[PDB]
Amino acid sequence: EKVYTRHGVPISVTGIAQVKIQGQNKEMLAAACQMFLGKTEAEIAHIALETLEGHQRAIMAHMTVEEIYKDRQKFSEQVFKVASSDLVNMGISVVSYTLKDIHDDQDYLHSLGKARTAQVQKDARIGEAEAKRDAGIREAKAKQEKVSAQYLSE
Amino acid sequence: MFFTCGPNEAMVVSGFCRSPPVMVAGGRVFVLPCIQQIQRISLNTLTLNVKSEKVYTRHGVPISVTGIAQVKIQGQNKEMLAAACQMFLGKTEAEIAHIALET
Amino acid sequence: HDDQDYLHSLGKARTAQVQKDARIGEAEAKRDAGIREAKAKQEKVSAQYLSE
Amino acid sequence: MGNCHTVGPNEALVVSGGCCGSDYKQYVFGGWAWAWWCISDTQRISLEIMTLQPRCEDVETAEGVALTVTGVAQVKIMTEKELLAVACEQFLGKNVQDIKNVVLQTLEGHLRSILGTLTVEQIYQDRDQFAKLVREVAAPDVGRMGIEILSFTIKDVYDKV
Amino acid sequence: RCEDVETAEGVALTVTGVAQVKIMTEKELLAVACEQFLGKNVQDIKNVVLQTLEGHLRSILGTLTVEQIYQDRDQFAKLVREVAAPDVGRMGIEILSFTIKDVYDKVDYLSSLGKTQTAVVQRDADIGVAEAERDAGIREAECKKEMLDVKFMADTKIAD
Amino acid sequence: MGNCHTVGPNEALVVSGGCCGSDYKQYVFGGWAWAWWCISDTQRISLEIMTLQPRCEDVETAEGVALTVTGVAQVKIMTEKELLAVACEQFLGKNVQDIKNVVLQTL
Repeated sequence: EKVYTRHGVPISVTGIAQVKIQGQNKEMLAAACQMFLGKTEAEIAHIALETLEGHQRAIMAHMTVEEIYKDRQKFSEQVFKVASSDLVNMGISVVSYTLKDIHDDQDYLHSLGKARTAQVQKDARIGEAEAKRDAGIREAKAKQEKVSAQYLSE
Repeated sequence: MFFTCGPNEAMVVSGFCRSPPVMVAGGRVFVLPCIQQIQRISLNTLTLNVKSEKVYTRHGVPISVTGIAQVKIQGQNKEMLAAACQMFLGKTEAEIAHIALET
Repeated sequence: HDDQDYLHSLGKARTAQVQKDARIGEAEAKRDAGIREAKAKQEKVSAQYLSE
Repeated sequence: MGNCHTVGPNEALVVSGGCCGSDYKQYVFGGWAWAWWCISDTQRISLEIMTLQPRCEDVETAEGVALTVTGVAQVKIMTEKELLAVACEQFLGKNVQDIKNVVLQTLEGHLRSILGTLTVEQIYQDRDQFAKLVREVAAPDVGRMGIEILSFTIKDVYDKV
Repeated sequence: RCEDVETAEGVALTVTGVAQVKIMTEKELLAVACEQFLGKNVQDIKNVVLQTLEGHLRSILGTLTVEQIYQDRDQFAKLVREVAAPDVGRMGIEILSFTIKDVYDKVDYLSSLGKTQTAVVQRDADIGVAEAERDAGIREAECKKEMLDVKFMADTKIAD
Repeated sequence: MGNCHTVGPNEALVVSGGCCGSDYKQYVFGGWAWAWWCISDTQRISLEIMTLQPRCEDVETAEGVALTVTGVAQVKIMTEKELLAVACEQFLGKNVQDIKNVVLQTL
């Protein structure tokens, strides 16, 4: 919540992670058993949650928002690499990390969105102008012929 | 004892030393009471009211479009039926209709 | 802790030094937006009067 | 206590137990198995399709136009050989709501990410190719936890602008 | 969580951190660990380590500038390790991980820093919308002109 | 329990059962058949005509003129050889309302 990017703009960013204890590795499991015995699931989740939040909020200033929503694959891969290294050091391997939502309370991204909406609304209006001119030209012409014939009959 | 079935349901059961899949729909199977487990799939055709509301076309104009589909589980194909039995056992008709409806 | 406000001014110096940059960026953005906004306004009015 | 149990093709029976202390894990779907009083563990994995309703709110594409895109994806636990070792060592016996919630959040993130990857004109015209690319990008990661992606697409699209 | 702490340039920040600490399992260091602390309870470990790492974190935070804690704070944690391992390890406590949870300011440093580009995207958006409106207006005026010319020609024939 | 059942020409009797485990399905309309306690299944298919009232509301032709056209169609389950395999494996024993509703929407 309210984390600064490498431009300094604050954006509310939510992330989702799937973390598991890789019991296949004997060394990593033996390391993990030295502290994870006797700890409930809630605390186990909570401690790694704070650690991964630290890693994410630290890497926030590496990649800019323009990078995060556009170039997300490299961002996610680097986040996974660094977090997985420092957490395997602690003993938990992250299966997969993702970014849930990005929110801006400063209206930073709304204008960037609105630019393209204007750029398409100009086309929306140009089509209507085409249709209206094309309809009116021949409607007026047909009106002209019918009135001319009516007066000829009169 | 043998359990007869019609041609609108697939009788697939696990007994003793029957590791390969068994595709039975319209036959009988000798079933031990305390060894085998019985599960059923209904093959009857169900109609789907595929409804689309406020969907854009290739011009972008939104039109409300309703579709109707008749979907059935082709039990004649052994491979397809064996694939379907891996997830459709234990699912009610309503959910079976609903998932394919969304798809 | 300082109750004499000795260190607060030393802190505030750098805050001013960064706020000048904060204002310079806004001035850049406003001038760059206004120049071409006014120019586009000019072209549309010129074309409208040409049609009139 | 229970001995000589078998399961139907819909669910996979998982047993693991060291007869002489060596790691012997057997995972068989719709087959035959036996387990004694305390030789192994008798558990089953429901391989039924899990329903997905991915609904992303206030998500923006490359050009930045905000959309509220709802999707549908078909997910089922696979039946491979080495991947089912991961599947058995991975999740159970957490219940079906746990599968659906976990897959919902992870595919929510992945769907929003790929939606940002392409532009709104592409999701307008060619969204079958959008789903084909969703497969290409989601198979490498959603398959890691043993979950297959039978189908993928978007349910409805709504805009405020 | 350090309150009202200032960096080299003196900008006041209220920086909250998170650190991973565990008693080590070495050979000679566990002699110190056993002769050192127990049997004081877990609250005692957490309080003692909390105050000592509070002091150490505030000290190192003062050591570097706010621009560094802004841009490169992974290196900040790497230096926290380099400076805290020599002393936090003396009482047998290891440092598995270290970083800062959140940063808050009363003299709005970071919010001021975001001002530089929070308007650049607004600049581009305004330019784009202005250009789009210009194009729409010009071509719509052209359409209106053509339709009026034809309508007036038809009306002239009607008048005749 | 019931043995040696026969049905009239209006309805087709369908039986299926594996005497030695092999798939033997017999579908006979208005004929003779026998079934033991659990050798096969005794079911009948009503081959009567189903009434249809197709009524389309607000439907438009090629030129686009909107019409509300109501129709009538005559539908009956066929009595072919290979198609009745599909007929028997397809629908029953859903009742007559099910035939009429399904055929109503599709037509």
